[PDB]
Amino acid sequence: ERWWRFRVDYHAGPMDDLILDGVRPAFAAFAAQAPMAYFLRHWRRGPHLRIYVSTTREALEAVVRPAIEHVVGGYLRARPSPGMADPSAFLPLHERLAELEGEDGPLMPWSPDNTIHAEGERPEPLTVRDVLLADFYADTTPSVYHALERVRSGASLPTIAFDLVVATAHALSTGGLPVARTSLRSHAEAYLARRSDGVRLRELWRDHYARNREAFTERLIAVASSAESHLPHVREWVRRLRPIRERARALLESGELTLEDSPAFGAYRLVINCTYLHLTRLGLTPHQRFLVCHLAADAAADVYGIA
Amino acid sequence: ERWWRFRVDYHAGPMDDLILDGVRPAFAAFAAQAPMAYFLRHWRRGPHLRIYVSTTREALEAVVRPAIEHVVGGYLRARPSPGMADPSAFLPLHERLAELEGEDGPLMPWSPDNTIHAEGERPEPLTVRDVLLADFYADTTPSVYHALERVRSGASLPTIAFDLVVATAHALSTGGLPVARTSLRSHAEAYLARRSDGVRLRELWRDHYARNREAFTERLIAVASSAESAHLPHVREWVRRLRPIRERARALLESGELTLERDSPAFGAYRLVINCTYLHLTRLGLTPHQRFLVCHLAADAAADVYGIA
Amino acid sequence: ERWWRFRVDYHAGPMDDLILDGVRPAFAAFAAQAPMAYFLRHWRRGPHLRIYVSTTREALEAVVRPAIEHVVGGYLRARPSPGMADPSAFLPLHERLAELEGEDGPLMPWSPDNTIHAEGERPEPLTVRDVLLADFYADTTPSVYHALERVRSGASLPTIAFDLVVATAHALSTGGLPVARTSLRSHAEAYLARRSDGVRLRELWRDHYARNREAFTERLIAVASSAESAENGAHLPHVREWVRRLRPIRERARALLESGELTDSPAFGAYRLVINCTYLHLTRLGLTPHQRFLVCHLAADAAADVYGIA
Amino acid sequence: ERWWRFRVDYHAGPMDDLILDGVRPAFAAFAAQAPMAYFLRHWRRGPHLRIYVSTTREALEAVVRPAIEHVVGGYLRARPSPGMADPSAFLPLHERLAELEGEDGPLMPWSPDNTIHAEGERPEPLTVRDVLLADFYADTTPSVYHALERVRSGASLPTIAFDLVVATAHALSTGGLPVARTSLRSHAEAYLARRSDGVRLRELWRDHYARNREAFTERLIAVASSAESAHLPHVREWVRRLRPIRERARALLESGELTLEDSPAFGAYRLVINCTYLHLTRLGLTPHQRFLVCHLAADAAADVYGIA
Amino acid sequence: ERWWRFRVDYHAGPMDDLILDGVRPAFAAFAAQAPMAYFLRHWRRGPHLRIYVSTTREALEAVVRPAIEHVVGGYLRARPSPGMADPSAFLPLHERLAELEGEDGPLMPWSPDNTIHAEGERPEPLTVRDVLLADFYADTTPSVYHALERVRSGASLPTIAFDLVVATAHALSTGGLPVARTSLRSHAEAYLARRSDGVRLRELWRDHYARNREAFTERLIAVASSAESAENGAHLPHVREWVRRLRPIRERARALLESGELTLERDSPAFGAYRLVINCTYLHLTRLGLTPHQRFLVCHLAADAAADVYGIA
Amino acid sequence: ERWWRFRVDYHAGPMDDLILDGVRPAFAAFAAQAPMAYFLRHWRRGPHLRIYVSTTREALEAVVRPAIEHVVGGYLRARPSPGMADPSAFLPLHERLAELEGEDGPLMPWSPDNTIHAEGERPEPLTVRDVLLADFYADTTPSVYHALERVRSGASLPTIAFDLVVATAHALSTGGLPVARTSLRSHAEAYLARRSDGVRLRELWRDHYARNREAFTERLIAVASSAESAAHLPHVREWVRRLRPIRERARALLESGELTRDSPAFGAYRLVINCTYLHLTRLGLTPHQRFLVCHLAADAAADVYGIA
Amino acid sequence: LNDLPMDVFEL
Amino acid sequence: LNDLPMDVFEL
Amino acid sequence: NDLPMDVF
Amino acid sequence: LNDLPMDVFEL
Amino acid sequence: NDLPMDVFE
Amino acid sequence: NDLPMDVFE
Repeated sequence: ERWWRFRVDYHAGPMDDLILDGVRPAFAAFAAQAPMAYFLRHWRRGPHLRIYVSTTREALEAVVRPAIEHVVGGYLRARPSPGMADPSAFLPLHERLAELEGEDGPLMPWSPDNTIHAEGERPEPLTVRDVLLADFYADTTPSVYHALERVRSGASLPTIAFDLVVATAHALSTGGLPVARTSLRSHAEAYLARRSDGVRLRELWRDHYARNREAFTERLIAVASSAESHLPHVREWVRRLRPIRERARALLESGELTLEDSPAFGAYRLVINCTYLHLTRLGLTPHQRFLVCHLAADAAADVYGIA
Repeated sequence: ERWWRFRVDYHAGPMDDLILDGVRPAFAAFAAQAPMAYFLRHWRRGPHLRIYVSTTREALEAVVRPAIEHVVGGYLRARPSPGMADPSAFLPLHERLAELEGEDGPLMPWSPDNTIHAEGERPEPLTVRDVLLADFYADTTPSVYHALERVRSGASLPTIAFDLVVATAHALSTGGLPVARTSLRSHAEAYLARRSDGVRLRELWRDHYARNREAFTERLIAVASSAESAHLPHVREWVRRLRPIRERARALLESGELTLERDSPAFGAYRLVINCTYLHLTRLGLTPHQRFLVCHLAADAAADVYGIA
Repeated sequence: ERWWRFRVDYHAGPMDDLILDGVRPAFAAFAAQAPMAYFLRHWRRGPHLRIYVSTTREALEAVVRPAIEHVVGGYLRARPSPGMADPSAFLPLHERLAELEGEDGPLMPWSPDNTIHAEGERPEPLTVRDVLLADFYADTTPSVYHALERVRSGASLPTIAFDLVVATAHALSTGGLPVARTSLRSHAEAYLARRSDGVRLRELWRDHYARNREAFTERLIAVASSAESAENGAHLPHVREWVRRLRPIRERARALLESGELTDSPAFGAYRLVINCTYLHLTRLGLTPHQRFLVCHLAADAAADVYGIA
Repeated sequence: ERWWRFRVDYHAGPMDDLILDGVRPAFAAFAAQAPMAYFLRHWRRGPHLRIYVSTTREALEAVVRPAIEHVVGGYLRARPSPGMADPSAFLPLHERLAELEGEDGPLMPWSPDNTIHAEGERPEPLTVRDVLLADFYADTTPSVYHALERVRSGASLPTIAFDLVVATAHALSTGGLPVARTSLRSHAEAYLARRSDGVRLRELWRDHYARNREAFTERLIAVASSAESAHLPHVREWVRRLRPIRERARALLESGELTLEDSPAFGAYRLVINCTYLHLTRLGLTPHQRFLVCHLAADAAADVYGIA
Repeated sequence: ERWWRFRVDYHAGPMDDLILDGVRPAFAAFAAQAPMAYFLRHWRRGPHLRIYVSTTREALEAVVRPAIEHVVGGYLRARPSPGMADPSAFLPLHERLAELEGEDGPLMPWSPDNTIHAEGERPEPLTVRDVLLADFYADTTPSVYHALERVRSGASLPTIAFDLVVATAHALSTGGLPVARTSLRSHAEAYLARRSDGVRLRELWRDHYARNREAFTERLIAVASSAESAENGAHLPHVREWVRRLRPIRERARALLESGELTLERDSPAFGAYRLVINCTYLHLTRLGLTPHQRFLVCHLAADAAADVYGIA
Repeated sequence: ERWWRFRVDYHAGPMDDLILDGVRPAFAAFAAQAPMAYFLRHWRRGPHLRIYVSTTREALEAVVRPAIEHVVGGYLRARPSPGMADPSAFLPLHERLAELEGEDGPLMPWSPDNTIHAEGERPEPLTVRDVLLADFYADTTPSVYHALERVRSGASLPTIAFDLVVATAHALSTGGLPVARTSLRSHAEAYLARRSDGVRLRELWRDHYARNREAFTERLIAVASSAESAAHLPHVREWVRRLRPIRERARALLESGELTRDSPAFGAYRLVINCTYLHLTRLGLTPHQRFLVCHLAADAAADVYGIA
Repeated sequence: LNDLPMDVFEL
Repeated sequence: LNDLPMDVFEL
Repeated sequence: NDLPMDVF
Repeated sequence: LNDLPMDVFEL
Repeated sequence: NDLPMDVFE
Repeated sequence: NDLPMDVFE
């Protein structure tokens, strides 16, 4: 009936693993009794995972709170985080992140490493955007798993970032990639604009695109061919995302959300930003996100600029 | 001895022709007694030329003032500007120029059309750059005539801009284009940043750059080739004439003559020399938007050349 | 089923002539098939007219396009524009206006003079105010013809502006002219303000008003008397027409602020759009913004000597 | 040899009376030793006068200070200011006045009412601009007196402003009212510009001009009349008083010691017309009333010198 | 059937006295016939009173205009105001207030002191706001007298304001003072930020508070108590009637917002109604004689007190 | 005798540790030759230490270069810095910090972690402020190691900061805490006025003081006397002590022209108050913590010394 | 030749 | 009852 | 009873 | 004497 | 040869 | 095949 929250600290250890070899099996255990659950990386009081599960109180105490305490808590004992030498070194970054993200909690002392912590239920009344979001995560948790397996299997993470954010653009937009590429470039540009060495960075990203042009131009052609049917995750992600698009279109045709025209470039804008929120879930840093969008747009230029 | 200033008004007529067929004769006809003279294009109070002549007060009334009034006025009465219908229509342009300007002279009413006005002598002191700047303009006046001829005989003005900007950046910077292309991109980026439709624009310019990549890259190599000498005439003319100003600039950043506006020799003498090139491009009648598009194109062109290394 | 667009280039000829003797007969030719048609002046790639006609694809090919190619084409061959000597003279202004207006498209070279071009249908289905705007333009096309003809025959375009601005102010404001003479002076003040020699301009415009005061007030009472009349026989003809044509656009607008459609809103809200529409008409008739402001300012002043001494 | 300063708090009391029946006799009682003297109104820390007197410390102790303490102090005791119930109420005004002038002094608490305070000598060296301003004030003190009497026995303070600024514009400009009437409007416009009811102000002021067009226009010719040439007192006095200053203005503009705030034209007039505005402040005219007067002046010059 | 206006000039006289000894009796004198009356203070053309009564013109000449000229005019003869020294001394402050409150009308020359002018009726229709305000002023008039009569005997007007301000934030907000004290701090801080010596006047206040901490905190605990109880009595009457008389006003304002006839004066219902009602309180205190400065000081002290009491729990 | 600096990159690991097991040994191994040697910590191109030392060109190439690259270098290979994930992730802090300090230079890329890099003699601005301040960095380098392993044990750095600033304010002003509390609030109220959520922070902080009130009123009364007595609290009398030579040194230098009794009084006041704040930055508390501590002090101050 | 009316609110 | 003047440079 | 309202 | 309370979100 | 500078070609 | 994302190659 409610959303229950857990905090897993895992400061200096690979989160990719905690997810595939701890949280995924914990979730898989109470899937019968509580199939609605999702997890999110966060930074406050130490790098960590926050788990959010939708069940009744005593279903929590009987099958969910043990699965987590035991499966996940097991992993923690198997492969502990070494810890972070100085938590205070991150303090001025985090104090900034606090005010910047609106994060209201204490920042020091750090919460104990390799530890689970029940954090009760989430505030009480939720907005309607909060709960389309919650649904998006849950609905996509398989694709989180699908992708983190291949990353650990040797595959470049930014390349999945690429294909996803490209294919989202060619599929779930009003007019395909020849139109939606603007939004890609717009995304990178909002970043670059705020960097002091924005210009030397644009030169780096343009030099890099130049050297490896045939590479990006081939792969864009492929991600686009396959977003509209020889690649797996693409039409997995595409088919997985269409229902949130047209649900979102309905949920603005009625009008409950653009506090932060709208059935077109308003639905798609929601789908694409979830495709970004997903990338954060896969561990991709902001800098590589922007870097990947910039490469797409440039790539988009050489292929769809000639029409 | 003194800098004497004249205003020629030409609101709608072909400015290029008043420069070639009016001002050039005049300047010649008093070259003997005063050969240090230049002219600028400006917009304030209506499109107009500003003539700058260095001479004595005697020689002004004696030979040059009558050369302008007769020779330029001859041009004016022979081929008058049909004038512009609604001078106030230009306000959104001349105010947005007023800000980036820092002029605060009256934008209106417009000086009368097809008329010469005497404007006396420049202020009283001239900063070391004011002098150095006027020398750049005087020495490159022939460059102006040569480019406008070609324009009148069909040549593309933006292509000329490309050559000059790229050439300057290679020949006269410390490391040549490999290093200098950054400053090319920097000049376009300061413009895109200030423009709300900035993103849309970058798309437009990258599309266009990809559409013709082989052209721009082969062009850039051709021009960079004639700097360090060739197939292009005006490029090393440009370099040759600019180099002495670049040299005079360095030795004036060393002794410390302008500290208000090796890297006094590097990003300093080359900063002024490339800004001069841009001021020259304005003098050829290139709009700011067109300058910025040519730089950005030069930068992307420089990426597929000096960046695959 | 769509809005189809044509461009006709007329860089340097009498644009009103093209409108009265080219575009009007062509519109008359396909009216029975497609009576939602209108046209707007515009600057990009040389002065040109923009024709907008609402019809099905089959009707465009069979009646609308042939009418325009043949009738307007005839005007263009009979009475060609001489052309502009040097178009680049306008490039810096055009770059600027393309920025302020969100005008994407080339700026040079200009489109060939004395020429028609199909520009296809309007992007995709439109906003709500858009549609209200097209209705307004369509409905006031006869109003355009009547004025342009009267101007060509020697009537003062600034006086027509005067009448239509006064009339819209009086009839379709809540309080009429005594309250809404404020809105008139305001619209003039935004321009006087934004202008480095405003003070000298205000002097000139007040010198002018002073030098000719009785004419402006007798005229002001006139337009006002005629605009509130109701009896199809008052001093001026078009004024009632204009009021009579504007009212139901405002009604559609008040209702269209009294159910959240676009942006207190029954009142001064639909009158704000109705007066903007009037200003958009004057631009269509060839009046410069400067002449408009001048019209507004003289109108405010005239109202002071009328509604300010009682 | 030095400029000595006195502050006289008089918060609610009739500042015209303190001037006419207090400071004016005091100033006469030491004229013999110290004829360079003036006074200014001000609001900071309470409505108060500032007294400016030039002599030696010796004349100061002997004749000036006892003159002020006895004569002005005498006025203060006979007609004390009742005070202001609530000084903080004035901050919506003073705070605004402090940024406008660029004041930089505390505004609170107020100096005690009905009190003379010695403030010593004016830091030290004066600008050429200061010296010329102090002299303008000095030489026009009787003109202040001349206006406050008329105001006290009934006259409209605004009408006196009207007559003064119109005549300064006609008699001391490059080419009379037809050219100078611009500066008038320009003065009003700069205030309307920065007021968010600007446009509604202009309607009030123009309706008012319209209601009363022939009053202002006939008044304007008459002021324009006496300026050039016998039927308006202060006007011709105000002009004759003022002409030696603009000549002094032009000379030190040409020689060059001022232009921080071609030159004997739009320079001498700029300085003397702005000194006229400073006189009207001294007369107790509010900025609002002055701008109003200026607007109506300009409008009236439209209907007169606009039908050319 | 409409709102009639009266102007009573009383420049330097004791205003709290004109209220109680001249105006209130006149009001009782026609209170069977015209129960709907209220008065306001204002500055324009000299410190005065604005009287509003709502009846017909035929009740006007019969029973309301006479009881004003007899009982009010009777006060004016018996205790006439001295006079202000110089009207023009106030002009520049009045200019600034007129810009601020958008006033309109002559600022100069003042109306004659100690005179009574009948000003006729409010235009034709009043906004939804003005109608609610008028009701509020009328309903709170006996709260004025009570407060003033306590003032006439040396009770501290700021202390009345402290009680009212605190009581409204506790009773008529959603979370009571623990949540609403914020709106008490916010008000004072708005004032302090306007003053270029804000940070110095703050600690003058934060200091004056701490010297008296025990007196403030335990009156705030006590005012809140008389604000919530749930009884036919408490131990501070006037707080109880204040609250009880504002609750309808809150409800009627939340209703009015919900249906769309206000938003000048979950959130725009409840929270809009709270802000209207705390604002009506402030408007009352100005009617009691409180100076804006005194009001900001009282709010600042309430918020210090609240922060203590509800922080220590 | 020319200020030779260095740079120690050490990103992730405990910055307090190579101060105590890397910099402190080094400053012994050349303690004799060159006396004065201090360090500051910074963020540009990576969190790092900027070490300074006054000396000669061969003094450095002989002992203190091989001193610094034996023990510091011996450490950097002992407990290396881990490295950091996304250096570029700090740009939202680094872009912001640059614009407050004003300092220029590339914020990116980051200098290679665990490396010492020699960086020369810094430009001629040998003004007396810096020399009077680089005294204090080296003169209180004890007090840095001092407080830093009180931190290593498990003492709270904020509490220390509270102690030092409150003490500093108490013994070092003219009129003690009762008047210098003002100084402490302004420092805090400067941060509040500058930030977005400014008015809400002020609320967080003032609420938090009242909750925990007597904890602060009692630690203040205690800190107060350990500065005032001529021993309850260790690090307090020890800091008050070091700082009053340096107060007197700035005392003197201000009256006599070398710097900028109203700044012999409120002159050596800030000189020493800012040193504290700067010391504080050296210990390692964020500017945010410093501003909170100052706010709390001023709150606590106003309860004890404020009913006076 | 009287004193000028100045009550801009006289209507 | 006709065309209003509108040359502002009438003089 | 009444609260103390003296600031300075 | 003990350490200081310094957590403003302790509630 | 001259570069193409028509961005909208 | 995977795309190179090494921009200091």
